[PDB]
Amino acid sequence: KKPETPEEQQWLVEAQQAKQGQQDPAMVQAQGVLLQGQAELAKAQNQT
Amino acid sequence: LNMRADLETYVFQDNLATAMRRDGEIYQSIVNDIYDVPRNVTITLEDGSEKDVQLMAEVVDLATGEKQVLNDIRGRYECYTDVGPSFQSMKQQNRA
Amino acid sequence: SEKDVQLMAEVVDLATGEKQVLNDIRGRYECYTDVGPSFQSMKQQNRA
Repeated sequence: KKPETPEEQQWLVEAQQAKQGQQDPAMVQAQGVLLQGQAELAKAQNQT
Repeated sequence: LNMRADLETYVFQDNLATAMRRDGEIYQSIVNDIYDVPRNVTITLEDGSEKDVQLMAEVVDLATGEKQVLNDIRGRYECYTDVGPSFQSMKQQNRA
Repeated sequence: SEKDVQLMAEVVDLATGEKQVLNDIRGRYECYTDVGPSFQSMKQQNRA
C-alpha cells in the first residue's frame, strides 16, 4: 500500500522496516532446502 | 432524498437538545516531539507540505469536558447524507 | 512543467491562496471530464 499517514507513523512506518528485516532472512531459510545441493559440492571439493 | 434533507439538520438539532457532541481537529493537543520524515516536504511520509506526522491518532469525533460540559462546533463535515439498512441501535449494526 | 518528479521538496498539488485570497490558477485545465456511477465521496469511489 505504502504509507498513508493521517498523522500516524508510530506503528505504520516503524514496523514496516521491522517486517522488511523479518522477511529477507526467511526467504534464504526457505530456499536453504534447495541450497543443499551446492553445499554437497562445496564439502566434496574441500575434502579432496 | 427528502430523508437525507432531514439528515442535514440532525447534528445541529442533536447538539443542543440531546446535548454533547463535538467534532474537533485530527491533530491533538499534546506536542511532545514531531517524528522523522525524509527531508521536510515530501509525499512519501506526509501528504506533501500538507499536514505533519506526530504520534498515533486519527480521531476527530470526540467530545471535550473543559471546565464545564457541552461544547459544540458550529459546522461539521465528516460524513455526508446517505441512507441505508435500518439500525436503531449500535449493537444491532454490530451483528449485521 | 513535467519531466521531473521527486527531488525531496515534493508537493504534487496544493491550493494557491497567496497573501490574500480570491485568486486562482489560470490554467484551470489538466483534466478531462468523464461520467461514471454515483460517488458522493472519495470513499464511495474506493469501494466500487
